Parts: sequence; structure tokens; C-alpha cells
Amino acid sequence: MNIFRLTGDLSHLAAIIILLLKIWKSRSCAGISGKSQLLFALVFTTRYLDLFTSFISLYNTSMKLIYIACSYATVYLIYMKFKATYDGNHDTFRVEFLIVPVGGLSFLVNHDFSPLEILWTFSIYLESVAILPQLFMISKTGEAETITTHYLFFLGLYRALYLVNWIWRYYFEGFFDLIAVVAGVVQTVLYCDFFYLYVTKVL
Ligand SMILES: CCCCCCCC/C=C\CCCCCCCC(=O)OC[C@H](O)CO
Ligand SMILES: CCCCCCCC/C=C\CCCCCCCC(=O)OC[C@H](O)CO
Repeated sequence: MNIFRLTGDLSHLAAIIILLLKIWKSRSCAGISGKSQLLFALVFTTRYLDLFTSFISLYNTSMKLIYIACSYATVYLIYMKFKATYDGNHDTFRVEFLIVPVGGLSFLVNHDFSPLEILWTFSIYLESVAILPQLFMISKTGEAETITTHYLFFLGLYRALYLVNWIWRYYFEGFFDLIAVVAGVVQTVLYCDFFYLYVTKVL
């Protein structure tokens, strides 16, 4: 554990809280793709399955439980409460063409053919493309009412801090993860497309 994975996770957490609090106060999830939020909740579900097998630290367990509870609550706030503001007519990305290749990719490319390692690799590959339904929604409508600039800021700071996390990890520990780094580059390119679409079409 280093400071850039630490702050990157906190930056990742800050954005999730911003979106969860924005939907709650505005009583609205218009412009948000619940399919994307469902995928990010599936990411935390398959990434943190090690809670039923391995308790590492109180901080480590709390972050997992907070990540899971926060994105689960966002999904509840989109599909049950405030569902009258869910723009389901535009959140129409056929995500089966996404989880099936990602699932097959995690089945074939992993660090170990172990159940928990396969589902961790799935979460890493799924998290890299989970933003695709939301990008499909924004490009179609050109609108994203619930999306605020500072929500993007902590999304970019999160990916940018994991950029430093990869570098500090290699130079000070000799650790390098081809699977996570490659998927992270895919996630970063798509997240810049998120930021570019917001500036050019929304803001
Ligand atoms: C058990 C041991 C665990 C060890 C874990 C160690 C984690 C790294 C901690 C401190 C290094 C701080 C490095 C200095 C950071 C400087 C930041 C900086 O230069 O920022 C530039 C700024 O953004 C405009 O230039
Ligand atoms: C109005 C319509 C708005 C649509 C707005 C775009 C929606 C994105 C949909 C499809 C892009 C195809 C998927 C592109 C990203 C997946 C490809 C990928 O990451 O492949 C892995 C890499 O290329 C190998 O290492």
C-alpha cells in the first residue's frame, strides 16, 4: 500500500459520494445511465468477493463495504426511488455485448485459474469498459443533468493517481501487473472521452 493508491481510492470514493449525494438531494437521476452504475456495482461485487474468505484490515474491509454500499445505494436510487427521473429511453446500451467478451477475456487471460482470481480479473476488465453505456447515453442526447464538474474531477484525479500508483509501485517494489495496467489504460482513454464529451456537449 502506498499514498497514490490510497488517495486514488479516496478520490474514487469522493466521486461516488458526490454522485450519490447529488441524486439524493436533487431527487433526480436524469442523465445518469443506470446500466453503467449497475456495472460498477457488479465490479465491486466481483472484486470484493474476498470479504467472505479473507479479512485483511479494518481500513481495507471498511473501504470495500463502503464501496459496495455506496454504489448499491446509487443503483437503488436509480431503479426504485427516483425511477421516474431515470432516462431509460436513452440508457439503451445492449450490455450483453460487453459482459460476455469481458467474461470470456477474464476466463482466458488471468494471473491464475482460480475462482477468486477469475472474478477479480473480471472486475478489472469490466471496470475498464463499465463507462461505455454512460458514454453512449451522453453522445446520443448531448445532455447529462445530474453529472457535475467536480464529479468528473475526482474521476480524473482517481485515474491520474492510479497512473502514479503504477509507477511508484514498479520503481519502489518491482511490482508490475500487465492485466491491471492494460485494462487501466483502456479505462483512462474512455474516461477522457467521458471528460471530452462533457466539456464539448454537456458543459
Ligand atoms: C510500510 C511502508 C509503506 C510505504 C508507503 C509510502 C508511500 C509514499 C509516501 C510518501 C512519499 C511522498 C512523495 C512526495 C510526493 C510529492 C508530490 C508532488 O511533488 O506533487 C507535485 C504537485 O502536484 C505539483 O508539482
Ligand atoms: C449515439 C451513440 C453513442 C455511442 C458512443 C460510444 C458508445 C460505445 C459503443 C461502442 C464502442 C466500441 C467499444 C469501444 C471500447 C471497447 C474496445 C476495447 O477496449 O478493446 C480492448 C482493446 O481495444 C484491446 O486491448
